[PDB]
Amino acid sequence: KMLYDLAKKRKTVRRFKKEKPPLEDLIYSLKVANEAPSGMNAQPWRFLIVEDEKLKGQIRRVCERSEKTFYENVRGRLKEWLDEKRFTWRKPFLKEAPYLLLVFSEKSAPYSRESVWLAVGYLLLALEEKGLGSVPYTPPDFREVEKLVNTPSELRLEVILPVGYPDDPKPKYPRNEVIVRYNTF
Amino acid sequence: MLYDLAKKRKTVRRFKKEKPPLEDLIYSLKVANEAPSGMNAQPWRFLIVEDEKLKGQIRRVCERSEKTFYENVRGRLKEWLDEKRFTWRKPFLKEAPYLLLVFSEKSAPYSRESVWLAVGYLLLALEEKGLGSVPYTPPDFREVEKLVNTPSELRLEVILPVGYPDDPKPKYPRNEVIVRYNTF
Ligand SMILES: Cc1cc2nc3c(=O)[nH]c(=O)nc-3n(C[C@H](O)[C@H](O)[C@H](O)COP(=O)(O)O)c2cc1C
Ligand SMILES: Cc1cc2nc3c(=O)[nH]c(=O)nc-3n(C[C@H](O)[C@H](O)[C@H](O)COP(=O)(O)O)c2cc1C
Ligand SMILES: N[C@@H](Cc1ccc(O)cc1)C(=O)O
Ligand SMILES: N[C@@H](Cc1ccc(O)cc1)C(=O)O
Ligand SMILES: [Cl-]
Ligand SMILES: [Cl-]
Ligand SMILES: [Cl-]
Ligand SMILES: [Cl-]
Ligand SMILES: [Cl-]
Ligand SMILES: [Cl-]
Repeated sequence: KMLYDLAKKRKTVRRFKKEKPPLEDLIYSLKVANEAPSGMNAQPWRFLIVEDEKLKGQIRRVCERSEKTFYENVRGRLKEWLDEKRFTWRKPFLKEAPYLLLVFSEKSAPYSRESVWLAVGYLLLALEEKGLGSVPYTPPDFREVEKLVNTPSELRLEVILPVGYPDDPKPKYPRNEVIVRYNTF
Repeated sequence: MLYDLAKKRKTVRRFKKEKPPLEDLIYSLKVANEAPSGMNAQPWRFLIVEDEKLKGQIRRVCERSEKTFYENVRGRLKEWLDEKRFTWRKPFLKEAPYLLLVFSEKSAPYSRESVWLAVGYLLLALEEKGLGSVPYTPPDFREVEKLVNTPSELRLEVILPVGYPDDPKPKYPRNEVIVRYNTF
């Protein structure tokens, strides 16, 4: 009934069915995202929809390689969190998802990154509305993925959003109570 | 429908005098708090500024910085601000009943990306609740941070004046999304 319910229900999806959602469902989510505010109304988001299996595999293996090295080297709170949740460098969802939605920011636009991540928040809620799942996937290095898809120098790959029908995704992680202070710290 | 909420939402830089109930802001923060974040760090922190003197200080600090910004701005930037009739004046920093300051946890991985994602949620929630907002980014964050005794571990991301809308200014255009497939 409420946006809160939609936001509450929405959780990471890293398990996907093979079945291809209608393009319109994914395009819907871009149309919602595109209504978002942005610095100087530049609308600095650009979308690349990757579906080609060979290309998905190339992207998967580049990310996995990058991740494997990262997993050898990560420390601190991130390592502790990844270890406890038994994450590894393997990223099968980059092949299994029917879409990889690559989201780029226009580097030259003011507050381009802030604006695109804001729009991604819109986008994720829209996907949830359509019964699609995703995960903001951010490999350690984006340069090689950018090269794989011939990214122009003007654009920065922000995130890989695998999108598909969820396949019994694991439960939402907890949320701490929101932390609100008044007037000053 | 979510598209309707997103499509209708526009910037609000002019607010009614009446103060909305705090519940509606808190609702919006609870929505934001449901957003994903890198390693589920939930790296957002919120400061609600209501005190009139403090809002005034924030307003004055930002305006002084904007004055300098506007003295010097040129090119594309200048043309857009001119055509939209922006000036260094930011009266809504004083006149909005609430300034919602959004901070990111500097040390949290993916903190900036996560907080701005959550700001997306937040803005939709404010719209749902019938409130207006503008993501105001001051030219000098540090001066504002000091005004509210920001701890060194936090980074101010954005000032969101929040109130009942009183802004007739129409939403600016949105170009149709043009997608690409597989490669550029
Ligand atoms: C990251 C970001 C920073 C912004 N900074 C400012 C700002 O400093 N001053 C301002 O008046 N509006 C600011 N805005 C609001 C934009 O100008 C506004 O979102 C854009 O004009 C589109 O407005 P509309 O949704 O009503 O079409 C900012 C928006 C974003 C997303
Ligand atoms: C900026 C950002 C980057 C993320 N990067 C990754 C990632 O690289 N790999 C991954 O599996 N999940 C990634 N996530 C998903 C988070 O792990 C997830 O949002 C968090 O665990 C909360 O999940 P939940 O909403 O299901 O509770 C990312 C999320 C955000 C916001
Ligand atoms: N921060 C400046 C410039 C600005 C305005 C609107 C924007 O979307 C971005 C930047 C102002 O408020 O006037
Ligand atoms: N990118 C790495 C590490 C990571 C995992 C989850 C996150 O939320 C953030 C980072 C992975 O996908 O395994
Ligand atoms: Cl997620
Ligand atoms: Cl415009
Ligand atoms: Cl950049
Ligand atoms: Cl899952
Ligand atoms: Cl806005
Ligand atoms: Cl957790």
